Amino acid sequence: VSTPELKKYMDKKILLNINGSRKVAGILRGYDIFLNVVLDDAMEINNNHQLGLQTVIRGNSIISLEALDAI
Amino acid sequence: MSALYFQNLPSRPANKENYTRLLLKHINPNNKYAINPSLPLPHNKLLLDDQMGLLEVSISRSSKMTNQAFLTFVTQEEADRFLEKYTTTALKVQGRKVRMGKARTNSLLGLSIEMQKYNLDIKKVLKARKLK
Amino acid sequence: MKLVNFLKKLRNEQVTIELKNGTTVWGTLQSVSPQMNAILTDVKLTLPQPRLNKLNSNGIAMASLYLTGGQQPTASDNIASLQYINIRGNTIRQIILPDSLNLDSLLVDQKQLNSLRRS
Amino acid sequence: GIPVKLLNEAQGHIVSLELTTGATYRGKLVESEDSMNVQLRDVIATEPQGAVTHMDQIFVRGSQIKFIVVPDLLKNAPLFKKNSSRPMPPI
Amino acid sequence: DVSRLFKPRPPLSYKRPTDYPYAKRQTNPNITGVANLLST
Amino acid sequence: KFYCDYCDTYLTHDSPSVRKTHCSGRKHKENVKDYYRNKARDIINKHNHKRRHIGKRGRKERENSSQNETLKVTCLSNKEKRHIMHVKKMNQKELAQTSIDTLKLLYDGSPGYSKVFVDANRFDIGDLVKRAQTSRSRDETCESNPFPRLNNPKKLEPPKILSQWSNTIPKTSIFYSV
Amino acid sequence: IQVAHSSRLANLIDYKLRVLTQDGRVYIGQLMAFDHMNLVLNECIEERVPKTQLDKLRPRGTTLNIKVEKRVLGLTILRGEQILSTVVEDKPLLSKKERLVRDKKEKKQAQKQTKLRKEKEKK
Amino acid sequence: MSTPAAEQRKLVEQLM
RNA sequence: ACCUUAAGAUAUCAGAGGAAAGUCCUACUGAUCAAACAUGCGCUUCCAAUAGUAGAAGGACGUUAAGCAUUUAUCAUUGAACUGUUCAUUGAAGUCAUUGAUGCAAACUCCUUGGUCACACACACAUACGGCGCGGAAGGCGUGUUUGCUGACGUUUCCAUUCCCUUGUUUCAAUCAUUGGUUAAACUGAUUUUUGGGGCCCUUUGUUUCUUCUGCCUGGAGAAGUUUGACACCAAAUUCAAAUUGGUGUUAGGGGAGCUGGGGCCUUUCAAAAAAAUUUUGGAAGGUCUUGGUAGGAACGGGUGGAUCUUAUAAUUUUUGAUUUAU
Repeated sequence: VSTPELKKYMDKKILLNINGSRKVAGILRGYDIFLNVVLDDAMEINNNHQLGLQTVIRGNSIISLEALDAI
Repeated sequence: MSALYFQNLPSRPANKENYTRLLLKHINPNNKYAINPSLPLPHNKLLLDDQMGLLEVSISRSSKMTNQAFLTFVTQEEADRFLEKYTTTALKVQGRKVRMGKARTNSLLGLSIEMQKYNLDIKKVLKARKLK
Repeated sequence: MKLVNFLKKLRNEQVTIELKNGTTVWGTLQSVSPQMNAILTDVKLTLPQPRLNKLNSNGIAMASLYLTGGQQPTASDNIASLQYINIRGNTIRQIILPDSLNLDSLLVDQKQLNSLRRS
Repeated sequence: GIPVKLLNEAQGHIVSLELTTGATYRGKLVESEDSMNVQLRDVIATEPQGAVTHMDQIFVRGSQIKFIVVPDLLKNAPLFKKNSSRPMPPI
Repeated sequence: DVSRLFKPRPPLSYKRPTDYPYAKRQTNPNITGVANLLST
Repeated sequence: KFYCDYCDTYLTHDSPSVRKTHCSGRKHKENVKDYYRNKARDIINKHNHKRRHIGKRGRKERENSSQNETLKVTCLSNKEKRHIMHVKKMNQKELAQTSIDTLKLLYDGSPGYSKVFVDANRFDIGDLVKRAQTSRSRDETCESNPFPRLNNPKKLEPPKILSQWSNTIPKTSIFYSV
Repeated sequence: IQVAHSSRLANLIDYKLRVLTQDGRVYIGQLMAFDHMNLVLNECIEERVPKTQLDKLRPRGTTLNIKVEKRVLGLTILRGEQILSTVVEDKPLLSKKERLVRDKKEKKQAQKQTKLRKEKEKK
Repeated sequence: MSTPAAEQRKLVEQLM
């Protein structure tokens, strides 16, 4: 329908809180109309253990997607 | 059993039960009956409406006596001590000072208590027809 | 076949709607929106006590019941008498219909019968 | 819908919105979409237990928003009036 | 006078939450089985 | 089909930037400014007062107020009250728009001036300023203007006083300043 | 207050509602628009029962007195997903006759202004 | 074109 | 420079007719429903002292107030003494608060709101209480008429088509005029001009707030105007003002005459049933009382707006369940 306005967050480090407790930081690579996001070089902030080279996050469990860069 | 006579009471309350509850609240702060709403008042047809001897009220919607209302008590001595409660400081319900005087004739309920304490009953109901 | 259409056929009858919180609304039922957005009028909300000493109750349900604004201060149990509570559709869990109505005359889906006759 | 159009009219002004997790956010509203996704700028966040921090931007999914508080002056918006006149749209 | 009129309200005060946390929110788990009812 | 309610122009159905283009132009940027100026102007101009319930005064209340005196009422003509209302509204607007910035002029030569008062190189709201004035750069050092008093600055502006009370001022100053 | 039996959410415009949420928080403000049933409230103040005083509502002085923390927040749009049920509390400031009067007033003014706008924009 | 599921179909079907 | 569209429908069943089986339609006909508008109920609840200095409802994001009672203020590493305790060092985070938070309670101050209406200062009532003054607010129920969601826009070779007083008010008297009733000489009532008196109101605060202009407290006044118009105000830039273009509003309250929609009651006349005598039902006309309206309305129309309804749609962004805190 309407693609979310994330064309300015491309290839910039962001930190988004999975569900209500987890917080994942990575480099955004793409997104879908459901607000699914694929972010590379993830790191589960808590010491903090990396996730993998390429992860996808279902847009249902995303709450906020604040960006840790110039934007 | 002697009924008291009250003047300068508000005529706004409309409903008889609501008026009785409001007047009872102003008579007895923190009363067991006035503070808790949705309580059916004890209708003593021939049980205290309020403690310290308050038995029943008797109001009328007739345009002749609008502000006037009557309080009927359980015992005369209770009624006399109610006057000492007034002690000539103007009791106030809502915002208007009320004047208080003993009624010229006790109420029908007080008459019934006096009669039990049945010809007087039949005479009273027969008197109702002639004056109507 | 949509049972919302059957539910729309009551329209003036006493129901007992039990929400998902646990609170059960009793009152005359007015029109029902096609999303099951019930509108009851002379309602008497209540909260079932679980009858078990150590299991206390729902708490958010008590908060909502009191904040409705109709709870009797002297009431021993949690009941709140008020008029016209509008209930969102998704909150209803089950609706206890009255016992007296007939189901055979109300359950006949007129639209489905019309479609079957047309076909 | 009227509320979505009101949130659209509320662009460029400081709004405060509380999520379903308990957090609170307030700041300039950069962009909003028809599905209640909002982008706040210079937001001052209050995590549920009371701590307050600051971030440059944020993009919160609309499915989590509880309510959004816009400036009070928007009560006089032209799209809140019921009887309206239309310019007779062309062919 | 550009934005002198859209002055927002003061920041909302903080109140301690009275609900369950987003991590602890769930429906009823340990829903017991249906087989036991069939016997008795 | 969605049209702007300020421009009143009927816009062919859009949802993307087409609505971010219309709302970011000039016929929808200042024409939405004139609208809310008028609506806020009204709530400033409103003079309707609360409903008046007049109770019948009693004799005890009337006799004392009748005893004292009658009070004259000051009244103006139509043109005079027009002029006075215009002056009062203008004065209210002028005072409301007034902002005091004495502290900004006082610290004009502070060692860390360009990082705080310039308001474009600040660290909180500088992210917004960072197609469209001799701006003060952040790279200024205190070696520039080692001695501020070398005729560079000017005296502090004298305090303002109310003009309607301008005859209240003392006639002569204590000392003779040239 | 008494409200008409046949009164949907469209009739309760500028009534001062009592909107309840899933998390035990109520909102008390004037309804001015709706839609998914997500309202717009004018001056709604949010109330809640603190966890320290929740225990007084449980079944057992005679009359309960609950101190409810309330926050002031204005012209807020809710989301229909969280709304649980709505109750009515107070009537609008204006009577029904005055409401009809102002509606007729604004309709007359709008018709005249539209006629003048057409007359200007054509010639 | 209704819910985004149809649009995602008209992407996944081509992807496969 | 980006954009050019989800599709359908507009009360419902039953009966008669028209274009074997549907199919559509009927300024067709019944019954139900819904909406609007009139109109009623011995319907139900609510509408503040002035015979007084009050009170009711709701607030305070108000004070006393550091009130009275409890309770809180990190984690890891290393060294030292010590029978867990104390002192120092490195690293890690860290909402502000401790005059806080939480529990309890009271006094005080102040804001908004209301018929602060009229007649009364009264001996009532068991069938318990004339609910038998005028309004207003909110619902409940009933009847009548119209409609079948609703509104702008165009066309008509459609219909429509009004005046008057007034802007403190009320009351008494002097006087003038008019009109009726009885004996135009007398008396009596209704309307009006001028002057004076009494009461109340002026916060009407931009001194009546419908607009402009003149104007006012020893006063309540004068002139002009009233919707394709006028008036007030806002914003700009030309480098003061004026100019224009773009906007937001205001154009009111009361009374009367006509004209007209509705109810109640009465009269007459007509029709049917139980008849030219009686009653009930329907209609026409007239009288009386009341209540509402008074500048738009009908018909046709479409690449017209908006509501409601159905289907996509029970598949991550709202309604076909992860907030009864659980094992």
